[PDB]
Amino acid sequence: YQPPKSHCQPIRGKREAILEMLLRQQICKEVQAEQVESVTH
Amino acid sequence: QKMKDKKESVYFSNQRAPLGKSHDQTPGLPKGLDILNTTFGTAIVRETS
Amino acid sequence: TDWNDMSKFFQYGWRCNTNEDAYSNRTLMGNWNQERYDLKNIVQPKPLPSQFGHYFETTYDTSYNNRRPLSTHRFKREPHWFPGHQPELVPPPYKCTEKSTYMTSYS
Amino acid sequence: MRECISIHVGQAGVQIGNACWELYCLEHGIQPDGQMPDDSFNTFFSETGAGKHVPRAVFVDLEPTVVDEVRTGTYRQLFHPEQLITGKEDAANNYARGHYTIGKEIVDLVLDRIRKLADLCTGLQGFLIFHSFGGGTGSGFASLLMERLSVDYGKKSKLEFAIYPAPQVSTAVVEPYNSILTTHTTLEHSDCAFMVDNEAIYDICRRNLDIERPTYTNLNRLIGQIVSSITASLRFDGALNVDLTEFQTNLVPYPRIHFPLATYAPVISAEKAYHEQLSVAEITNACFEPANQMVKCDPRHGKYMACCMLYRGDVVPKDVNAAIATIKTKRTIQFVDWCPTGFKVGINYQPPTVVPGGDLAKVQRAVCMLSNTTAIAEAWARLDHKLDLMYAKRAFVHWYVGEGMEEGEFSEAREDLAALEKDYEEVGVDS
Amino acid sequence: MRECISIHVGQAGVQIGNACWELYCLEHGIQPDGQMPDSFNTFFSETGAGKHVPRAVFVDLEPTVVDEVRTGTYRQLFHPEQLITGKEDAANNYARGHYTIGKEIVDLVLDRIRKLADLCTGLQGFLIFHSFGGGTGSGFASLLMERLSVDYGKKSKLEFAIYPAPQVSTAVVEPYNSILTTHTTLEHSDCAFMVDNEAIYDICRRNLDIERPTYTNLNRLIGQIVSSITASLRFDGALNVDLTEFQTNLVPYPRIHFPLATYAPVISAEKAYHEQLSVAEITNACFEPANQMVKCDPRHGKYMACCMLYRGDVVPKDVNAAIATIKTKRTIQFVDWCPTGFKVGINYQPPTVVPGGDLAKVQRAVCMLSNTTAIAEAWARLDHKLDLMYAKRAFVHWYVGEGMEEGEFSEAREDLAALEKDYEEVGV
Amino acid sequence: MREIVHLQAGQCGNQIGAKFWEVISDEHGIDPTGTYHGDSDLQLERINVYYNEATGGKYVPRAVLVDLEPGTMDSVRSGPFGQIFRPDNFVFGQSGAGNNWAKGHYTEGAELVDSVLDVVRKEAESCDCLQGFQLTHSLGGGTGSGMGTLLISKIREEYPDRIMNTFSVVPSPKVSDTVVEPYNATLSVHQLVENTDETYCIDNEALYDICFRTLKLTTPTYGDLNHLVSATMSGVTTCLRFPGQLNADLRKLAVNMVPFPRLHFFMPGFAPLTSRGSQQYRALTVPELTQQMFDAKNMMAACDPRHGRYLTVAAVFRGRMSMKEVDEQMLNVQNKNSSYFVEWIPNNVKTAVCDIPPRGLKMSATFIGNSTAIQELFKRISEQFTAMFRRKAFLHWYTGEGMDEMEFTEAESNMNDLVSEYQQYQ
Amino acid sequence: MREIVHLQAGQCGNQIGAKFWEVISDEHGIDPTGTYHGDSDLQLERINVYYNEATGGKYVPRAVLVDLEPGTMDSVRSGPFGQIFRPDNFVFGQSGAGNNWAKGHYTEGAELVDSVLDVVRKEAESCDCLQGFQLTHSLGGGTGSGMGTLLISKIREEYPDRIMNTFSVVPSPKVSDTVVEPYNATLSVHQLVENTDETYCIDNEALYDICFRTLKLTTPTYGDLNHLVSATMSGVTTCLRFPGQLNADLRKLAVNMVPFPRLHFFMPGFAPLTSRGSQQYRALTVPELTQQMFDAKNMMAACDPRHGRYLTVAAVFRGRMSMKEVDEQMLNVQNKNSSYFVEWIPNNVKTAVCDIPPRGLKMSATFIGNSTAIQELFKRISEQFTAMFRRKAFLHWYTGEGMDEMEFTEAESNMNDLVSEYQQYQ
Ligand SMILES: Nc1nc2c(ncn2[C@@H]2O[C@H](COP(=O)(O)OP(=O)(O)OP(=O)(O)O)[C@@H](O)[C@H]2O)c(=O)[nH]1
Ligand SMILES: Nc1nc2c(ncn2[C@@H]2O[C@H](COP(=O)(O)OP(=O)(O)OP(=O)(O)O)[C@@H](O)[C@H]2O)c(=O)[nH]1
Ligand SMILES: Nc1nc2c(ncn2[C@@H]2O[C@H](COP(=O)(O)OP(=O)(O)O)[C@@H](O)[C@H]2O)c(=O)[nH]1
Ligand SMILES: Nc1nc2c(ncn2[C@@H]2O[C@H](COP(=O)(O)OP(=O)(O)O)[C@@H](O)[C@H]2O)c(=O)[nH]1
Ligand SMILES: [Mg+2]
Ligand SMILES: [Mg+2]
Repeated sequence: YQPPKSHCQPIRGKREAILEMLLRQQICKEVQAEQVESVTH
Repeated sequence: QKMKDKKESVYFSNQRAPLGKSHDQTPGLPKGLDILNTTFGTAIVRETS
Repeated sequence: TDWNDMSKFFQYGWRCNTNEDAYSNRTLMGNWNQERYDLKNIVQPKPLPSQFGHYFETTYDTSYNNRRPLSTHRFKREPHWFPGHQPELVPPPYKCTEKSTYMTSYS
Repeated sequence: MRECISIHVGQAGVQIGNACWELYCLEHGIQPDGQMPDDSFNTFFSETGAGKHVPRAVFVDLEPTVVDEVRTGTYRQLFHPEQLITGKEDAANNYARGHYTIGKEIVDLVLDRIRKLADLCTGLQGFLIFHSFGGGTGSGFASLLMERLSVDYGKKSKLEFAIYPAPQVSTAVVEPYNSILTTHTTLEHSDCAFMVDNEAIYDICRRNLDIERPTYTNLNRLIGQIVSSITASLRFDGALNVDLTEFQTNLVPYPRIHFPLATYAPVISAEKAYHEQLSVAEITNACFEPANQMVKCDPRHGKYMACCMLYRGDVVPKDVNAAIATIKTKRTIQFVDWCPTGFKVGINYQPPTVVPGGDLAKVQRAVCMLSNTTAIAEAWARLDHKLDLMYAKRAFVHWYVGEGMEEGEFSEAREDLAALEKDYEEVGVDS
Repeated sequence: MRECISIHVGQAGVQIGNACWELYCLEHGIQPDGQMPDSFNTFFSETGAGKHVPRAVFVDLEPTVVDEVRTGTYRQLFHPEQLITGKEDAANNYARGHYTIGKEIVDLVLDRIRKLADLCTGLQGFLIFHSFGGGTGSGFASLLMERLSVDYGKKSKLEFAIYPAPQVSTAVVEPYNSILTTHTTLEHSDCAFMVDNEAIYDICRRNLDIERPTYTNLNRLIGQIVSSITASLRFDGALNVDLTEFQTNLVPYPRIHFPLATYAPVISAEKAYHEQLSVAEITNACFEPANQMVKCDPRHGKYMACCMLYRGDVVPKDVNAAIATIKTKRTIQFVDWCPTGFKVGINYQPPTVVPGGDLAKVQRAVCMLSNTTAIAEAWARLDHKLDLMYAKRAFVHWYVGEGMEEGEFSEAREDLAALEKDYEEVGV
Repeated sequence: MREIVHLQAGQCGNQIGAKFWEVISDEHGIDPTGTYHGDSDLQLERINVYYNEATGGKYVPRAVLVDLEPGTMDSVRSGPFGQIFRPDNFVFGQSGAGNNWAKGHYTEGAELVDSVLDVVRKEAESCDCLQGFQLTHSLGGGTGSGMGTLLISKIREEYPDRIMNTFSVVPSPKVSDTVVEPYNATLSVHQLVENTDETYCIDNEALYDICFRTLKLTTPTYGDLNHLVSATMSGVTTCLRFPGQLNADLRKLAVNMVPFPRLHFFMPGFAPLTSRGSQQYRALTVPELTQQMFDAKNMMAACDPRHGRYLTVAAVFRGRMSMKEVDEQMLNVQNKNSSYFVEWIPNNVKTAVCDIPPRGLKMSATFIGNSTAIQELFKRISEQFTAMFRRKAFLHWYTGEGMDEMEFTEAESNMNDLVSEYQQYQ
Repeated sequence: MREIVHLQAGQCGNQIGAKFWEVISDEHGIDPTGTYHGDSDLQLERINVYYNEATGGKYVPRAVLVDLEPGTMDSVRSGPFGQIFRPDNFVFGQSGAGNNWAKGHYTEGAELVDSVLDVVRKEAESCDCLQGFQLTHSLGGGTGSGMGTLLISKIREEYPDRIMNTFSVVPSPKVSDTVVEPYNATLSVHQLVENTDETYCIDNEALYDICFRTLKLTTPTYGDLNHLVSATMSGVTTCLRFPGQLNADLRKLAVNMVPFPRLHFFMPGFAPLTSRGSQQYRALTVPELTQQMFDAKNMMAACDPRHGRYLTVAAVFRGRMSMKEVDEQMLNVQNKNSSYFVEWIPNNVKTAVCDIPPRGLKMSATFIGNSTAIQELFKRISEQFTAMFRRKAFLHWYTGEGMDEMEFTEAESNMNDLVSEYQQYQ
C-alpha cells in the first residue's frame, strides 16, 4: 500500500484542451446569465 | 518506379499486346477524330419523302 | 423461421456464440451493409491511394469503379420518427409540412 | 410499358450483370448513383419519389466475394441491397451442393424478391436468366429456380443466357457432370436457351477486333451488347417491334429442341470500321460467316431450322429482304426441308450505345442473330461422350452422392440426354 | 444521499478495509491525504474546507493491526477516532470477545456509530467485514450486530464474512466460534455473502498468473466485489439496483439469506488483451465452478435466485441474449418455483484498476450473487467438525470459564441442524 | 380541440414519456427551450392539446413526473429534452418500491399520492375541456405497478366521465428483469380491468424483434425501443391536433373498438418501418403500409393473432391519401383471411385518415387491435404466479408490508375470469 | 465468413507456423505489436480467415500451438511475431516425445489431447461458419507424427463435414536427420489417408535443390525453407480472402482435384522463383510462370512427374492478368504433353485467377498436383520398413510402451494398399 503513481498521460491535444477551456469560460459565464404610465393616461 | 518501369518498356511487345486495350489506333486514324463522337459507315440523306 | 417458441436465439439477432459484431467496420461480417448506410459512416473521409496501391487494385476497379477524390460535407439535422430514420438524405434540405386537402383543393 | 425482370445467378451471372447494367445505365441517361440529370427506361428501371431509378434485377451467389465488390464499388447507390442476395459458402462445382442443402435454403428469399418485383409492374413479359452451365450454382441454384418459377408464374417466358462450356478449353474438371445434370432439369421447364461460350468470343476479340489477351470484361461487354439488342425492340420505337413472347415461339419447333446460337454482326474496332462499308448486305452475311458466331460449330454440316433477325439503327426493310433473298441462293447455307422460308425480322430506330473505355466502334447498323441449328447437337455429343469417359471409372462420384444426391439420377440424366441425340438427328433427315 | 456506513471488525476486517478504502479513494479522485486535486457521498463525507473523510469504523481488540494503518500511507485519510483499538484481544475465543472483553468496549463503538449516523441523511445499509475463525470478528461482531438490530431496527446490514476453508485452516478452535457466531448472526443479518480463502487462493493461482500470493492479493478481489455491489448507488446506469432491490429479488424466505459471490473477468495483463471480452463470453464464466469463491460446487444444488451486476459499456440487449441462452443449458439447474430466476443491473462506470495490483484494466465486469442450495454442504462440514470434536469436550474450559454457559453449544448445534433440514425442504 | 393530461409513473414510464414529449415537440416544431420555430400555421393551431402557454411565448408540457426513486428525476432533466419540463411537476420520494407492489400500493406509495393528486387537480382544472388522461408505466416494477394503479383508481373516483388510457409495459415471456415480476403483474392487471377504458400492451421482446428483423439494427438501446413506443403513442392522437378528411379522437376509437367493458386490451403497431438501406428504394404507398401493418411480426406485444381472432381492428392513417384505396385495402385485409375475424360482426376495421403526415415522411399509419390472442399474455403470467405462490416463495416481502393471502387468490380469480371471458369469441 | 482454425504440432511444424504468421502478417499489414498499418482497405476486408479481433483493435490469430517439449515453444513465441498469439493457446508438455509415435499417441499425447481439444472446440464453436483446419507438422519425429495424428483423428470425429488440410513434411530420400523416421512415417500415414481430405507432401531435399539451383544460394538456413513452405501454403487460400475474376476456396480445390476419397496426396509448387543475378533478365509473363510450374526441378516433392501421370492439376494464379493466356497455356501444356496425363479425364487442369498478388511481386501462381508418381515416395519408405522391421531393430521402444507388433503390420498393409491402388490408374 504505497502512494499511488498516477501515470497521467494526456489523451487529448494541448491545442484542443486550450480551445475547450476557452469555449468553457464564455459558455459558463453566459449560462449563469440566462438564469411608467397609468392605464387612463 | 512501376510507371517508370512500364515507360522504359514501351518499345516492346506492349505495343501490339496491352492488357485491356487493343492497339493505339491514333497512328492509323487521321489527326483528332474524337472517337467517342464519330458514327462510322455510310448514311442516307433522306431526300424524296 | 419461427419453427417453434424457441426458434430464435439461434438464427440471428438474439445470438451470443459467434464472432460476428466483434469485428470492427471495413471487415465485412454480419451487419456491415447496414452500417455503411448509416449517417455516421457516410461523413467519414476517404483517403487518396498513397504508395504501393497499384498492387491492390482489381479488374472491377479498373473497369467499372471511378477513381476520384470525394468532398465530404455535413448534413443539416432533421427530425427522426422511427429508429434508423435518415431523412437528412433525399433532395429537399428542409421538408415543409404538407398542407390539408382543403388548402390544396379550395383555392 | 413492357417490362423485364433479370435474374443473375453465380459469378458468371454477377459479372455479366455488371457489364449489361452499366450498358443499360449508359443507354438511358442514368448516372451510376441512380440519378437521371422520355419514358423508355420503364423496361429495366423503376421510379421512386426521390427522383431515383432502381433496376429490375436480382443478383444471387452463395459465394459472397463477387457481390461484395459490387456493394463496395461506385455502383452501390444504384442497386437495391435487398435485391443483392448472398450466402455464406459456395457450391464448389457440385450440382448437389447448390441443389440439395443451401440450394433450398435461400429459395424462399429469392422467390419473395421476384414476387415483390412482380407486384410493382403492370405488364410483365418474361424472365431473363444469366447463369453458367459448368459452374456450381449457375448449374445448381438456377436450374431449380427456373423450375420453381415455372410453377409460380406460368404463362410468362423463361429465356436463359447460358455460358455453355467451350469445346477445347475449359476451367473445371467436373464440368461435364454439372452441365449434364443441369441440362436434364431444364429441358422440360425452360422455354428457350440462347447460349454462348468463351472460346469463340476469344477468337472474335483476337480477329475481328485487334485486342489480344482480353479479360472477362471484354467478353461481358459483347454479351451485354447482344442482350441489349434482343430487348431493344421493347423500349425503343421501330418499324417492326419484336416482343419478349414472340421469339419464344418461332425459333423452337418442339419443346425438347430449344437451343439456338448467338451472333452480333458489326463487331469491329474504330480502325477497321473507318475503312469499311457497313451496308445491310455486308453485315447480314457476316452473321452467316462461321468465324463470327459465339458458339464454336461449323453450320455447314448442320441444318438451319429457324432464324431471327434483330436490326437496329438506320435500316430500311428492302435492304433486309433483298439481303435474305440472297441468303437462300447459295448452296452452302442450307435449311431443313420441313421448314419453308423461316426468318423473323425486327427493326429498331435506335443505334447501339458505345461505352467509354470500350473496344467497339460507334456504328450506324447492327444485327443480332438468334438461329436454331442442328449443328449444336455435336456439342451435346461431345459433352455426354466426355461424361461416358468420366462415369465409367466412377470419377468424382463420391463428391455427389454424399451430398443429398442419388446414383440413379446420373443414369436418369444421361438416359434423358441420350434421347436428345436421337431427337436432333430425326429433325434433320429428309421428310 | 445513497450513503453506507462500513464496519470493519477484526484483523481480517481491517486488512480487507485497507484495500477496500484504497479502491474507494482511487475510484473517485480522493488522494491518500483526503484531498481532491458529487458521487462520493456514499463513502466519503466532506468537511468545510477541502477534505473528504470516510464513513467507516475500524474496530479491533488488539493494537498491532490498527496502529499499522495509522502509521502508513492513509494515516491522514481516516478520522483518528474512527480507529477504535482495544487493549487485549479475545485470542481466538468467542466467549472472551462476546462476554468478557466485549461487554464494555461496545458502548464506545455504539457512540461512534451514532456520531457517524447524525452526519447521515439517507442511510441505506451497513457493510460488515469480519472472519468466522477468530474471537473479535466472531464474538464482538455478533454483539455489535445484536445491539445494532435493536438500536436501528429495520435498517439493512450486509455481511462479508471469511468462512473457514474445508481443507486448509489457520486456527484449531475455528468450528466452535464459526458455529456460535453463525447461530447468532442467523436472525440479525439480512444478507451474508460467504467467502473462503482456499477458493480465492485457487482463483489467484489459476485465473491470474500470480502465484504464492499474500492476503493483499485476496483483499483486492474482495474489494473489487464490494465495489461492484454498491456501484449503482453512485453512478448512473440503464438499470439501477439499490439495497432494497437486493434482498427483495434474492431471498425467498427470511431464513435463507446466504448467497455466493462471483467476479467474472479475473485476468492478468499478459492474457487480458488477447480476448474478446464481451458480456456473452464472460457471463458464462460466472457459472464455472473454478471461479466460485466458496469452495463448493453449485451443480451439487439448485439455483434459487441470481443477481447480475454489470459495469462499463454493457448494452441491455446482449446481456439479455446471453442470459436467455444461459437457461438453455442442461448443466445449470433452477428451482421449480422460480421460473425466471434472474435480476440484472447495469452501471455505466468501468471498473477502476489499481496500480501495483494483479488485475488488468477492462471495459466490462460482472458481479454475480447466486443463491444456491449448494451452500448446505458448507454447513455439513463444520457441523461434522463440531460434533466430532465436541463429544470429547475439548477446548471447552475457556468458553465455560469466561462468561458462557454450557447450553449455548447445544443450542447453536440444534440451530445449525434446523438450518440443514431447512435447506433440504426447499430443493423438492 | 380536446385537452389531454399526461402521467408518468416509474423509471420505464419516465424514460418512455421523455421520448414521447421529444417527438411531440419535434412534430409541433418546438425547440428544447420552449420557443416556436415552425414553418406552418397548423403546428400552432391545436397546441393546447399537449401544452400550456407561459410567459414570453414559450410552451410547457401538461405532464406529471412521478417515481419513488429520487435518482431518475435527474435523468429526465439532464436528457436531450429535459429543459421543457416544469420543475414543479417533478414529484419524488426517498426510496424506491424495491420491485414490490405491496409498498408501492400501501406503504410508501400511499402518502405521496396526495401530492400527485394535488398536482393533477391543479393542472386538469387549468384546461378548457379535458378529454382524458394517459399513463405510461410498467407491470414488472413497484412504482409504475403499485402507485400507478392507485393513481388510476383515485382519478377514476375523482373524474369518472373522462377517458383513461394506459400504455402498459407487460412482462415479456422469455426475457425478464425481475424474479418477482408475476406477483406485480397479476396484481396490476387485476386492478387495471375495472379502472381503465383503453389499455395497450407493450412487450420489450416484441420491440427487440422489430428492431432486429425490420429496422435491421444490430445493437438497440432502451431509447431505441422508447422511440418506437413514442411513435405509436403520437399516432393515436393525430386527429386531435391536425385536420383531416375523417377525424377520430380517443373516445370515438374506444366506442368503435371495445364491445364489452372488460375487453379493452389492445395490441399497437406502427406502419412505415424500414431498414436504413431500403428506405431510399421503397415507395410509401397504402398497399405497402397496410401489408406490414397487419403482418403478425409488427405489433409490440408478444401475442400472435394467427392463434386467435380479431374482435375489432383500428387503423389511424396520417398523410395525403385517397379515401377509396384505404377502404379497399381494409376490405382486402378483411375478406381473404375470413377465419381471423369474428363472424357475428359486420365490420371490424376502423379507418381514420389524418391529412398531415409526420414532417419528412410521405405517409404513416397506426394500428390498434382487439384480439382474443391477448389471453395468451395472461396465461404466462398466471402460470408463473401459480408456480411460485403454491410454495409461498418471495411472499414475506408482500405479507410484511400489510397484505393478506386472500388478495393474491382473488386477483388470480379475476385474471382467470378475464381469460375465460375472451375465450367465448375464439 | 469462411474462416480457418490453424493447428501447429511439433517443433518443425511450429517453426513452419511461425514463418506462416510472418508471411500472412506482412501480407495483411499486421505489425509485430498486433495492430494494422497496411496501405489499402482490401487487405482488411477479409481478415476473417486467419485473425480474431480482440478488444482494442488487436488482431490475434487462430493458432493452436501445441508441443510435448517446452524447449522450442519459447523459441516459437519468437522475436518479431511471437507476441501476436494469445498466451492461452500455448499448450505445453513436460517430457517430449523423443522420436516415438507411441509416446506421442498413448502415454504423453493422450493426456494433452484433452487439454488441446477444449481450446480447439472453444475457437471452433466461436466461428460464424468454419471452413476447415490446417495442421502443419512432420511425420519423422515423435510429437508431431503422433500427437497431430491423434488430433486429426479426434477432430474428424466431431466435424465430419469440414476440410482437413495437412501440410506434411515427409522424410527426405537422400539425407535424413534421424534413423527411426520410417517407423513414425508409416504409423503416421496409416491414419493420414483415412481422416484427412487434402495432404501436401514437402521434402527438404527438393527444398535444398530449389534454394540451390533456382535462387542461387550456397548455404541456406532453415528459415529459407520455412519461408518457401509458408509462401506456397499461403497461396492456396488466396481466392477466398481476396476478390478476383475467378475464385476458388479450399473445397473448390478438393472437389475438382481428388477423384476418389483415398487418393488425396498432393505435391505443391511455386512459380515466380528467380535468383538475384537473373532478376533483371527475366520478364514476368504468363508463359514463364506456366513453364516454371510444370518444371520438374521447381517442385517440393522428391518424385518427379516424368515417372507418373497427373490425375488432376490445380493452378491458383494471382495478379492482374488476362484469361486468354491462362486458357491457351493450359490447353497447350496438355496438347504438347499427351503422354503425361490420364486419358479418362478430359480436362485435368483447374485454373483460378485471384487479383491480389503477393508482397512485392506483380504476377504469381501456386501449383497443386495429384500425380501417380507420388507412389515412389511411399515405395521408398515401405522398402526401408521392410529392410528394418524384419530384424525387429527398434521395437524395444515401441512395444514397451503400450503397442503390439500387430499394429505395425496394419500400417505396412495400408502403405501397400495405397501404393497398389495408384498403379491401376497409370
Ligand atoms: N464468358 C464469361 N464466362 C464466365 C464469366 N465468369 C465466369 N464464367 C464461367 O464460369 C465458369 C466457372 O464457374 P462459375 O459459374 O463461375 O462458378 P459458380 O457456379 O458461380 O460457383 P462459384 O465457385 O462460387 O463462383 C468458368 O468456366 C467460366 O467459363 C464471365 O464473366 N464471362
Ligand atoms: N481473506 C483474508 N482472510 C484473512 C485476512 N486476515 C485474516 N484473515 C482470516 O482471519 C481468520 C482469523 O481471524 P484473525 O486474523 O485471527 O482476526 P480476528 O477475527 O480478530 O481474531 P483475533 O485476531 O484472535 O482477535 C484466519 O483464519 C484468516 O484466514 C485477510 O487479510 N484476508
Ligand atoms: N421499453 C423500455 N423499457 C424499460 C426502460 N427502462 C426500463 N424498462 C423496463 O422496465 C422494467 C423494470 O421497470 P422498473 O425499473 O422496475 O420500474 P419501477 O417500478 O420504477 O422500479 C424492466 O423489465 C425493463 O425492461 C426503457 O427505457 N424502455
Ligand atoms: N523444413 C524444415 N524442416 C525441419 C525444421 N525443423 C525440423 N525439421 C525437420 O524435421 C525432422 C525432425 O522431426 P521433428 O518434426 O523436428 O520432430 P518432432 O517435432 O519431435 O515430431 C528433421 O529431419 C528436420 O529435417 C524446419 O524449421 N524446417
Ligand atoms: Mg460465386
Ligand atoms: Mg485480532
